[PDB]
Amino acid sequence: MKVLCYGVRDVELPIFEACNKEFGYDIKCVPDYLNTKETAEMAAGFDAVILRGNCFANKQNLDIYKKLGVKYILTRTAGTDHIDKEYAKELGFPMAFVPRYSPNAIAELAVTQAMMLLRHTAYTTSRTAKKNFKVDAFMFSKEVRNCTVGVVGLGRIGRVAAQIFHGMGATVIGEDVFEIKGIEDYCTQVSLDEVLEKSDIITIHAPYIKENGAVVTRDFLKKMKDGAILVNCARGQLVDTEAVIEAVESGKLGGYGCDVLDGEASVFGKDLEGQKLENPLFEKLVDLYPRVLITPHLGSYTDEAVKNMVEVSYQNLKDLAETGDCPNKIK
Repeated sequence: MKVLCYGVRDVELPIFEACNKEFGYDIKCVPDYLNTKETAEMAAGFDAVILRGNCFANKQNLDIYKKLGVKYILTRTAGTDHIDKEYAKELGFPMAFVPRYSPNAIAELAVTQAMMLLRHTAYTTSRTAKKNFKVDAFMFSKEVRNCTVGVVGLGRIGRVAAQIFHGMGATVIGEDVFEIKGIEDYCTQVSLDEVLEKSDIITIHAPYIKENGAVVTRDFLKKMKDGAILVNCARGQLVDTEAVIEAVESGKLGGYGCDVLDGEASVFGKDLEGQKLENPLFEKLVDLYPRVLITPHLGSYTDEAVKNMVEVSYQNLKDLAETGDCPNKIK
């Protein structure tokens, strides 16, 4: 079984190899993502591809895969919007994804951003890096053990974020569209309005539902505590970026941390130092550092998460090859 793996970072190579010990696949890893015709043509000779984010399995590239006789299309991700699933089905491609991997990978990043803001360590160290060791009023901080933390979205990631903040001593509350059972030892489930009213820190872990639109709107922000912290390591489209910028400029938000942005593909992964950013919202967000912190979608960039993503993907391929089916088959 010959498997082409796209978007393979050199740091990921040992994981692809180690996880392959129990599978024996004939793997090839390339750094290229799936975009141009020529990236799709790289799959000549291969039985399966393992895509990741930003690997566009669109009509053009799926037609090329069919012509080339690719049998299985996998993505090592929880997200599948980069694949045109309806067209893939029309062409008969069996596909699989990775709905579940390290929730702590994302949750710890959310927590670390939140603390960098709550305890003003990004602000402080941005200053000391420049030999400014002065102490100012903005630097004065709360303790997270004396805070209420609000989790918006109590899925797998959200629950782990709540557990972690609870373990640091916070009082945690949270909101979800459904009744979330078994969280009572670490989180009280309440209304969104109660989360907004009471939270010193808010972290977003809800799914993006296109018909709902952004969850973090002007009206969401308006109900928050002045000086509260907001963190979005979920999805860019959950927040109205402009509205957040305005809440940071007004002081409604003490700080904003994000690992994702609405339109992030224009900047993430690129070194644009010295350039005017094409999206003026992104230019503003960068200018607001260190009261806005941006990480380029690293929430799943841990050793455990990547191991999980690669190992589930290998298992998914084996399931598909042996049975035509898999627990994570894209529906």
